[PDB]
Parts: sequence; structure tokens; C-alpha cells
Amino acid sequence: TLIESASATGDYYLTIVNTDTDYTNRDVINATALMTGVSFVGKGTRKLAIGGSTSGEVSELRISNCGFISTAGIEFLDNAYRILFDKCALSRSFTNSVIFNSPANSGEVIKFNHCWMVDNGGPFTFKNGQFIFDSCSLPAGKKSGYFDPVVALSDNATTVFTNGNIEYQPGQSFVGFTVDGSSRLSISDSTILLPNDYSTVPIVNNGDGVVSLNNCSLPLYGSTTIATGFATRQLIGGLSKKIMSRGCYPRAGFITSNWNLGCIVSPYINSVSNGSGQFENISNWTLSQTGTDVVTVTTGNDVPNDLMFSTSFVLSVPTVGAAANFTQTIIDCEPGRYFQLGFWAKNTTTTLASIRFLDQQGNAVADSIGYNIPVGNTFNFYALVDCVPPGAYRAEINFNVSSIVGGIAIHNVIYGLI
Amino acid sequence: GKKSGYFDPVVALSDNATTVFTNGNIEYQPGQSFVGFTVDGSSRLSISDSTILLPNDYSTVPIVNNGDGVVSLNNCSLPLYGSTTIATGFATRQLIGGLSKKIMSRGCYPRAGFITSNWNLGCIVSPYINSVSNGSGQFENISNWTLSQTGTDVVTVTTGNDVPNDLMFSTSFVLSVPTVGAAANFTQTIIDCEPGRYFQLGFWAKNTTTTLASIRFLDQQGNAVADSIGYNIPVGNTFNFYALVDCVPPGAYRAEINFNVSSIVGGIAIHNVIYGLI
Ligand code: NA
Ligand SMILES: [Zn+2]
Repeated sequence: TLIESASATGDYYLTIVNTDTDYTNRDVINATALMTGVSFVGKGTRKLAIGGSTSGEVSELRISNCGFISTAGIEFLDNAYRILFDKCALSRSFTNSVIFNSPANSGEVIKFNHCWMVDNGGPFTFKNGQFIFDSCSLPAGKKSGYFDPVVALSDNATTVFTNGNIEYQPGQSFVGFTVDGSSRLSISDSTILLPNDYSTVPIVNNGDGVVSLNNCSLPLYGSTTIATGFATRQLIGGLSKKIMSRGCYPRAGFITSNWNLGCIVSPYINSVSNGSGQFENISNWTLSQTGTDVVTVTTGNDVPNDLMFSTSFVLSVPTVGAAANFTQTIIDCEPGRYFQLGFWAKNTTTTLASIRFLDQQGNAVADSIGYNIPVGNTFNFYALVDCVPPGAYRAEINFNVSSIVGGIAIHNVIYGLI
Repeated sequence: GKKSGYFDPVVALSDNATTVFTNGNIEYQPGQSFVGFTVDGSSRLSISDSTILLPNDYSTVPIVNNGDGVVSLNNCSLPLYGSTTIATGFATRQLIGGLSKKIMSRGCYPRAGFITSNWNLGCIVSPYINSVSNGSGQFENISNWTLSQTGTDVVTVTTGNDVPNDLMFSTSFVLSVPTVGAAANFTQTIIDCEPGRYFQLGFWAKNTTTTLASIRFLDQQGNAVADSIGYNIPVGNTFNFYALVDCVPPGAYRAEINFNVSSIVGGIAIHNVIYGLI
């Protein structure tokens, strides 16, 4: 354990260089390059530097069984790439955690293997570069009074997060990943664990950014505060529509009668069309009367927020005898795969929302799943995450209004596979 | 790169070998160009969460899939924009060569985006990721296509042998504009859309009229769910490959590939139209 003294000055406590600038010797030297078995305990003022404009290429360096605790971060300089952090701790950092400010001749396959990265007080700045997280855990929480330890991708950076855990402790709530410019984030075979009071989103996708989720355990049931102030109760924020998810599932299941506790992956995984009345008509929907009087439908400007749409459908029940079905079907079904269904609603009549799955001949292939929307004068988000049944060809979203004189505003209807 | 004067350092799978390439980088230095992976027999290659980086004058393909081989790409950064020399002499400007049609790709994307007005700089993953049918006139008719007149006189369409190469099809569509007043749309729609996932669109064209090619996405009721992406095909007397790689928009149910010809007496030969998800 190397504890930095209080009198230590400068910006760096350790700089890793290669005074051999010769090509012939590079592979010979870098094959055996090793730093192992040291815990560095800083005082939050000095960084670790890798490379340098005057250094030879620092690559294929194994940093194994090492700790970088309470430092001012790890900074990549010129000529630093393919560094292997092999089971290391990078925790309790001050001001910065990892600095990659697009240095020259740097960034190829930088891998964190089984790394413990928690309680940091500064961002992971990935301006370009290629970063791999494998069986890592982060962020747990942030250093109180400092900056969010966000993994911030910008320019043309890529980041893989696989076989790991994205978890926040109770009382911790901040964005963990941001994707900007033409950056890309891929998360696979991992768990994302959010405490009950988590009120933002773990991932924000901006610009030309891409986010892809693959066989991940997701917190899609239980919370009514996730993504407070976003377009929907969604796991991925931002306005970039380049969102992909396959094989993801609710962590420990989903109580299908409590759509009020549901969360979707993203509002852009949506094969519904005109799901918020943005066409200023009801194209892709049919309204089938079932009572004595006529239920009416219109498109209005009463919305919970205008982050995606400024319109909503409004179904009106003028008499106790009026009743109707408001229906759209979506040809987008893969049996055995989970789907997401979501919508905002403000209901003052009796509305039964349901989904069922039909085959190519229109036969229902399984029992429908219904949910009575609570009555009230506020918008609330509802979502269902469940598995597509065998034989399904098209999903059918239906709203049945009846019984009570009033109406329901329906905003941003969403259905897609995750 | 390769050792100068020696053999290609190709990763050559034969018989019943398997190979996984994950979390890594497949990159060639400037001035280096050779096939990096070959798949033969009943071998299988899977590439995941990796980058494939090709220099400016790279002129072949990094992967060749032969026989009963399988190649699968998963969430990879691909060089799909910028080069007109990739896969020189192959059936299309494609990243995977060979004749094996067992090609899969999900979650792949152009490395740093795609300037959607420059289809002349586009590259596709594979011509076998194709849900277009009769995309090259191989049926000797225009099944799955519609010709709709929009001007005076009549634009005509035939299938003929005018091709850039015979590696996949020996036929092409030929649209002919007889007068300056003639105009028509030549359209196929493909029900194969996953919102949020990238698509590939590609075709060979040799154009002496005014041809606006475009793709747009329609819902199940035929409404466009986003602005169409159009590309004016350059005029000339040579075949060139054009491609667009972009993201399927929300609400998309069917992709609509359209060629609008008008204005100039002449024609356009269209060869090996390709659309699929990657
Ligand atoms: Na269909
Ligand atoms: Zn893996």
C-alpha cells in the first residue's frame, strides 16, 4: 500500500512511459510489461499518467491486482493504447476518474477486466477511444459534494459493458452513461440495479449516439419515480432514436395487473404509428361503438409534457350508455421474446386497457392482459412488460371506455420488442 | 499488416472449425489490403462488440464466407461510409465476400455515421441480407415492382443483360425515358422494419436520365412516418454502386424503395437492389 504524503506536489504521482521508441523492440518490450500488486492511496490531488508525446508506445501493459483509490484519476496521454486493467479498483476518485481527451495515437482496445469502480467523484471522459468493461461493477454512488462519476462518451468513442453490474446504492440517483456525437454504447449479459428512490435514468443517448442492450436484467417493474421529468418512464433518456434491445427482461418478473408500476426501455422502440395523435387524425386506430350513444374521439393539446409529442387522443363518453373500443394492431411479434407496452393516460371514465395477440387469421392465441386505468385529473404513465406468446402475428392494443360520463386523454402509446 | 514478401496472415477456418472474435479490433494499416478471415466447409465465425477499421485504399473484403460457412456480426462498428474501393471486383461494395448466404448481422452501425446525401460512398454488409425479391430482374419480369406514370408519353421498363458483373445476377432493370415530358415512379415495398435498428440499402446504377432514388418508411396504413431520404444519381455511362445505411424510424412497417425518372431523354439500368436489417 503506497499512501501519498500530504506534502506531495505536482499533478501526477505516477507516469508510465516507454523510453524505447524503436519499432523492432516495441513488441519484445510490451509483451512482458507488467505492474501488479500495488494499492495507491492518494489525497485527491494527483493523477496517474499513461504515455506521453515524447514516450514510445505504451501498449500491452498489464495492470493487475492494483488499487487506485482516492486519487485524481487516470489520464491517458499520447501513444497509450491496449492497456489491460486486470482486476483493479478505481474508486473514491476526486474531480476525475478516467481522462481520455482524444490523445494522439491512443485509445485502441482499452479493457477493464473485473474492475471495482465505485464512489467516484469525477467523470469517465471518453472523447473518442475504444473501451471495454468486462465483469465490472459501477458506480454504486458518487463522492458527496463532487461531480457525477458519469461514463461520458463523445465524438466517436465506443464502449462495451458486458458480463457486469450497473448498480446504485439506496439514496444515489444520477445518470451513469451519456452518449454524444457519433458515439456508441453496447451493454450485454449484465444487470442494471436501481434503488427504490432512483428518479432519473441510468443512460442518456444524444446526437447520433447508439445504445444497444443485449440479454440484460432490467428494472422494469416496481417504481413510479424512475425517469422523473423525461418523456416517459423509460430506462434510456435523450432524444437519439438509435436504440436497440433484444433478450432483456424484468429482473424478477412483472405483476401484470399493476401497469402503474411499469417502466419501458425506450419510447423509440415503438412500432405503433400515430400513437399520440400527432397526425391530427385517428389513422392506424379504429373506434368501434358498442353502446347506445356514440363515444367521440379527437386529437388535442392536453399532454403531460411535449418532449416528444404535443398532442393526445381524447375519448369522450357523453352518456352512461356510450361505450366503444379504441384499437390499433401492430404486426411485430416474436414468440418467446419480451415486449414493452406503455402509454400516458388521464382517465375520468371507466377505461379498460388491454393487449392480446392474434394470428394471421385474427384468432386470439392466448388470454388477453387487461388493466383498469385509475380515475383522476392527472397524467400518469402505465407500462406492461411480458412475453410474446406462441402463434402471435400481430399485437392488439385496445382501450374500452364505458359506464361513467367523462373521458380519457391518451398520450404516446408505445409497443415494441426488447 | 502482412510481412512483405510472405503469405497473408489470414484466419482460415476449414472443415468444422468455429471462431469467436469479441471485444476487439480488426484493423489494417494504410497501404495494407488482404482478406483477414475465410470460412470454408461447415465452419462458423462470430464477431461481436468489435471495430473493423479499413484504410482509404483497402480494395478487397475482410471476410470471405464459402461453402456451408456461417458469419454472424453482433453490435460491431463497421466501415460502411467513405470508400469507393472496398470489395473491388466483388458482386457489390460489401464487407463479406464469398457465396455462402448464411450471413447474420444485428446491431452493427457505420463507424462515425453516414452522410445520407452521399450514397456513392456507401458500403453494405452483405448482398445476401436482402428481403427484396426480384431486385435485379432475375424473374425476367417486374414482379414485386410497380411502374406508375406521372408525365406525358410512357416510361418503359424491361429486363436485360446490362450488368456490372455476373457474380450474382445476369439481369438488370432498364427504365427508359423517351421524351422530356415523360416521368414515372418504379417502386418496391419490403415488409421488414425494426425501429431503432440500422438497415442497409444498395444497388448498382448506370444513369443517363434524371433519376431520384429514395427510401421512405410507411406504417401499416401507408402513412409515411418520417421524411424520405433521397439521392440524385449522377449521370454517366458507367456502372457504380450506391448504398445507404441508416436507422429505421419509429412506426415503420414497410420500407419503400423508389426510383423516379424524368426530364432527360435517356435511361437507367438498375442492378441487384438490396434492402435488409443489420
Ligand atoms: Na406482414
Ligand atoms: Zn462476451
